[PDB]
Amino acid sequence: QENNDQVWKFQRYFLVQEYCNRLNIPFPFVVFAYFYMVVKKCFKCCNEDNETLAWEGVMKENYLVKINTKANDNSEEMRHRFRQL
Amino acid sequence: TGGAKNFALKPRMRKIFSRLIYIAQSKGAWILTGGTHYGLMKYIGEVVR
Amino acid sequence: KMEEAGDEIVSNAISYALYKAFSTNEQDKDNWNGQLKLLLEWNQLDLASD
Amino acid sequence: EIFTNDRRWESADLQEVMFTALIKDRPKFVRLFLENGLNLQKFLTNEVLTELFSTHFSTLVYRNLQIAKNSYNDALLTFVWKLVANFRRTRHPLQALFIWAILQNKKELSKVIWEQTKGCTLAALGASKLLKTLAKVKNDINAAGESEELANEYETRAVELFTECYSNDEDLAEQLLVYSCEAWGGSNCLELAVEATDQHFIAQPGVQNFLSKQWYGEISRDTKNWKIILCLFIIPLVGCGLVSFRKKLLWYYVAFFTSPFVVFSWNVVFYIAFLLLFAYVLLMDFHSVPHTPELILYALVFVLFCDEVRQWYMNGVNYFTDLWNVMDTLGLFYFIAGIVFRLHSSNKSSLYSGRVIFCLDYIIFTLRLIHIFTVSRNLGPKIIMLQRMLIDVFFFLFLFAVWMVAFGVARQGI
Amino acid sequence: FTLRLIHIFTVSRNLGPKIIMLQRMLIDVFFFLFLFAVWMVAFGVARQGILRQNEQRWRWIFRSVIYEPYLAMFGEWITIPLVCIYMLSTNILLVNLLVAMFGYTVGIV
Amino acid sequence: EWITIPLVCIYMLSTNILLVNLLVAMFGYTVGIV
Amino acid sequence: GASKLLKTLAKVKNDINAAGESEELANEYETRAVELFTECYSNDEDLAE
Ligand SMILES: CC(C)CCC[C@@H](C)[C@H]1CC[C@H]2[C@@H]3CC=C4C[C@@H](OC(=O)CCC(=O)O)CC[C@]4(C)[C@H]3CC[C@]12C
Ligand SMILES: CC(C)CCC[C@@H](C)[C@H]1CC[C@H]2[C@@H]3CC=C4C[C@@H](OC(=O)CCC(=O)O)CC[C@]4(C)[C@H]3CC[C@]12C
Ligand SMILES: CC(C)CCC[C@@H](C)[C@H]1CC[C@H]2[C@@H]3CC=C4C[C@@H](OC(=O)CCC(=O)O)CC[C@]4(C)[C@H]3CC[C@]12C
Repeated sequence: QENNDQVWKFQRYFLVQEYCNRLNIPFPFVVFAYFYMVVKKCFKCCNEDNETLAWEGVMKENYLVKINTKANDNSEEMRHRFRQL
Repeated sequence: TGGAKNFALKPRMRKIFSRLIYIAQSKGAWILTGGTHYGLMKYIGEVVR
Repeated sequence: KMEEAGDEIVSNAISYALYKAFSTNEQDKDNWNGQLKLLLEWNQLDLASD
Repeated sequence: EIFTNDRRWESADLQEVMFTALIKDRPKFVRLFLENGLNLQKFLTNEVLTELFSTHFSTLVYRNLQIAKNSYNDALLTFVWKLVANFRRTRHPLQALFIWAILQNKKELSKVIWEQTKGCTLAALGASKLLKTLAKVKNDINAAGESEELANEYETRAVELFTECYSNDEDLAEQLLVYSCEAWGGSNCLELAVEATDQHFIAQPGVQNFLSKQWYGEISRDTKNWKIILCLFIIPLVGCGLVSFRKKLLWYYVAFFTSPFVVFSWNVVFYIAFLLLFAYVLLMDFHSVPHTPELILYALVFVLFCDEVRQWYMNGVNYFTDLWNVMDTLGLFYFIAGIVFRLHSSNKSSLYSGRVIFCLDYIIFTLRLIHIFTVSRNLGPKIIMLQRMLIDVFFFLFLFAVWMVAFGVARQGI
Repeated sequence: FTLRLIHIFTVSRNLGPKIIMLQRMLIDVFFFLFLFAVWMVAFGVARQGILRQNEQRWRWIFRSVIYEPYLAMFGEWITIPLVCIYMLSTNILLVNLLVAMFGYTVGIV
Repeated sequence: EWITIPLVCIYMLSTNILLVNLLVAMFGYTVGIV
Repeated sequence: GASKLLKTLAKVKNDINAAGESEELANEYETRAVELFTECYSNDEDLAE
């Protein structure tokens, strides 16, 4: 009962990605593409990324801060104040 | 702050300074510091970046 | 204060300090409009109510 | 006491203390040192990493990894085994240290290293994959279960990070999702998650939205299906602006026809037309000499055979795992029998037999079309059930067959 | 008209918690039925080619290719592949029917 | 002559109704069970 | 009416963030209206109808 939602989404992913990986040329002319690839298969055979990684690290820092404060905010008792008193 | 070259990166201080930088960004304020690479100003520069 | 460790504390302290500075100095709360605007800008509900 | 402002720290000669704490599995002390001290990138060196991998690596884990390679070899597992062998004898020392921590199951140390890692989500997915494939190996249940639990924890952590990032930004998050490998594992985050079968990561609103957008391509999403189909049937009309676009007439038409949705619709329509032509030819054909429509049917069959060969090349032996792909290939080869039989003008028995081969192959082509229809309609929560149910049914059918024979045997004797 | 009366009866009796299931189930069934139809034609087509090789009439061909299998149901080496394809088609139709039977259960929350 | 097509259509319709009635009768209790 | 408007806006999907936030707000408003109407119905019968 718990895992039904994710399993079918996983299956939908697998089918959609598998079909998308295939060429998207109209079927009647698809052959042409293959022929072209064959040439490439025979004739040929014979900063920004750092910025994105830094942004991802910033989001990681935010997530770490959030998870760290979640544990502190979970407690509904302020034992520090009682100890100070 | 952080006159000594050694600065403690405590979670409380880091969170406080991040909140301060966020507040400054919200109002578009001017942050005046010393500009030295070593110390608390390094944390300020990293948070600005 | 050391005890205060919750979120959104720097803004509250800065707003309180600015309000204290504006209270005694200048017009000395001569016009309520200016103090109300200053307090509204930083969203300090408790001081505004009190 | 020791860490204080008064006691100024050079933070350059602390390498030995970090090494001792690291080897003795002291995660809190490692975090404290990293809070204010050296740089993990600078400290790491080839000699230190080699010593860590050689002297202090437990033999039990090495044997488990060798068994994993021998039995459950994978694209990432072979790479990690090569890395381990190289170090035992774009450097990415952080990734190597993270893998070293993971293999010995140092949860807190691995967490700290991941926090310090430049690329986190990809590293988390790779860790999940490696831990799951190690858990598949079963020499002792304790480690096999602990590794699986750690893999699940890392997978859910990556899921949380990625969903938070997706909430933050849209285009940058999508761009990062498909970031090319930096020699970490030779694959991106998406394929790495696919191999490890991370249901939670794939079962995410952002990933599903990205997949839908890709499945539409450059054509506007949520433009409604009936408009798309009407434009497909009336090609000039899409130039009139009936169908919007995500973001020049030649570009518009090329994008419209390159969308995999429109491609699939066109393929289905063309298959229906081919089946209709097959039906027409079946009842209208001259034994002595075939006509042009028969040659057109032959050309279309050749195109289908080329597509089948492409599918074979792309998929491999796993292609034949599904019974329906096997049936399609068998029918395509079966059609060649009728083609050969038609090659003989004389031997009217052979001509009739070949006609019967074509006649029977038409039915299996119809069944293939029926299967594509059934899959298309049930592409939702029911889909898994369907496929599972399907296989079960076939077994029973097979069982039924192996009973009939016996009965027939007995009947014969009677 | 009798079928319409039957439908009003069925709706009247099941106007309760089951109603949604009913309607959902109903549509599923029809699809399978439609599917079944689009199979018969093909079979009939093949059957025609097997039996009435010589036929050159539009209307006669149309009738024989459409409603010969329905009449049949109402009433050398081929055997092995024929039974194999029969098993395959029966598999498809049976799984379609069974899916239609449990269609609503998975979606129910 | 022409009866065959409408006859089979109505046969399909009636079979649909009867089959859905039977199937509903089969799962009738499941939904109501608490 | 707010529930209707927010739901029909959520049907539109240009960015998932707003599309989901609007749907959540619509659900919250719908349940608030449900609570108000059931309380009112408990209060009076004919006037509520
Ligand atoms: C006599 C002939 C010309 C009528 C057929 C007209 C076409 C418009 C029909 C034939 C096959 C149909 C398609 C079969 C499969 C799909 C994909 C389907 O979407 C999916 O791929 C999966 C999700 C889902 O819709 O359930 C939406 C309808 C579509 C285009 C169907 C709608 C219209 C199509 C292309
Ligand atoms: C030896 C020759 C003459 C018989 C060939 C006919 C086949 C159709 C029979 C032979 C062995 C049978 C199979 C033996 C094992 C299995 C796997 C079984 O499913 C599973 O056990 C788990 C598979 C999964 O879920 O991944 C379903 C039936 C199948 C294909 C059986 C169904 C029909 C098979 C392929
Ligand atoms: C082209 C001519 C010769 C065939 C006309 C016979 C119809 C009875 C066929 C043609 C298209 C078929 C439909 C294609 C799509 C659908 C929707 C499908 O249900 C859904 O996909 C979701 C609908 C919903 O739940 O609201 C059920 C079958 C139905 C009506 C199919 C069943 C039977 C239909 C109407």
